[PDB]
Amino acid sequence: NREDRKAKVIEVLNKARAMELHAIHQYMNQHYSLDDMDYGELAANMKLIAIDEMRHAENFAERIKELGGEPTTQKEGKVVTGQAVPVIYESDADQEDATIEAYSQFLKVCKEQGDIVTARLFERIIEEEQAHLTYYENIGSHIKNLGDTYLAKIAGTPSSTGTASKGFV
Amino acid sequence: NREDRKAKVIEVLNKARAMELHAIHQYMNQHYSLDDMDYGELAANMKLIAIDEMRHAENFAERIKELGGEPTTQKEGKVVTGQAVPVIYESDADQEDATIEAYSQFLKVCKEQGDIVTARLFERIIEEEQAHLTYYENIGSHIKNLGDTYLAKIAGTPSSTGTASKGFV
Ligand code: FEC
Ligand code: FEC
Ligand SMILES: [Fe+3]
Ligand SMILES: [Fe+3]
Ligand SMILES: [Fe+3]
Ligand SMILES: [Fe+3]
Repeated sequence: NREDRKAKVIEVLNKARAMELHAIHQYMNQHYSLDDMDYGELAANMKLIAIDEMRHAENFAERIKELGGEPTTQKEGKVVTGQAVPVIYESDADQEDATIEAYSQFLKVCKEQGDIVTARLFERIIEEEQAHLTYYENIGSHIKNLGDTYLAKIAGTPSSTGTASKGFV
Repeated sequence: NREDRKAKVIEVLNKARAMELHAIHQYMNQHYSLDDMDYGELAANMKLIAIDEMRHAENFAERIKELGGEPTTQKEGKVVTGQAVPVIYESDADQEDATIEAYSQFLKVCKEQGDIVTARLFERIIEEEQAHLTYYENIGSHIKNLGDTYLAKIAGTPSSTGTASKGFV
């Protein structure tokens, strides 16, 4: 039934959205650590990736509203704090790869429920996740192979992500 | 699948409701004829049964709303007019028996859809439909076995169904 179809898509959309809220908090917590450690270029790209996750959360929420549902406000799982730099990139690569696997299953549900608009949304966001995955794998590999030589290059670099973002005040 | 289940129950509820809307118009059409004939007692009971059907239509509508549906406004089947007195009871008896058969089917769907509240609503209404059936069966029999001897007894009796209907004005 139509209603049936909508409910099942809203469910995978809220599951995905919950994963995005987790990622925002997880990535920003690592950003606070990298910034504190004064590894500016690393801190900056971590925050830019977090902002892509914010955009995903928002796109998911907007489609949930188009389908008449209520966007979840709760993140999936727990944020790991106090990770060492190698652990940050290893676990973030792991998480990105798991997110792509999950969204790929959610997409198939969309296809089964005859929801082309939502499946296209998953497809576009999955391609962004792949860009995130490649990034994290590359940094992990530099840290693996080069160690402190690589740290020494990032030490003291600019941490700016650009102009402060649009706000009300 | 909550939405499949609500949708399948709402479908038999709207089906039963359209059988009630037809019944209301069918029995009141016969009431106007009986009243015109001045067979008071028969006219009064025919309107009282119509009012019972109004209450069934309403109960079906309210449950449909609880389940998030839209109560139908269309009646099932055609109203037959100018029915003679023997045909009124014979046809009302047949229609009540057909309704009990239909609703026992609808009850079945409710139970299959795990809708206990709606199943109980049908069981309760089915027992009222049996009261109507018995009534029509008895009148048809008297008319068939005693003919005009029984009608002379009904002639000129009061047709009042009680105090005037609560209204806005
Ligand atoms: C959408 C959305 C969500 C999800 C909320 C939801 O419930 O769906 C959302 C969630 C969050 C959450 C948590 C945090 C808090 C992170 C933390 O401290 O753990 C959180 C934090 C930040 N957001 Fe965020 N967001 N977000 C935008 C949209 C969304 N954001 C847009 C747009 C911009 C654009 C800013 C700009 O262009 O200047 C933006 C920028 C930031 C900055 C950057 C500040 C700066 O450099 O000035 C920080 C920090
Ligand atoms: C419920 C409901 C429906 C279905 C509406 C829907 O679309 O769901 C509904 C539908 C109809 C329809 C047609 C008719 C018109 C019949 C015709 O003329 O063919 C129709 C006709 C009558 N209704 Fe009716 N109904 N109905 C109530 C509930 C419902 N009624 C309740 C309650 C009372 C309570 C009256 C009282 O207590 O004084 C009540 C009374 C009457 C009287 C009584 C007049 C009198 O003696 O003053 C007549 C005639
Ligand atoms: Fe994402
Ligand atoms: Fe990502
Ligand atoms: Fe009825
Ligand atoms: Fe009936």
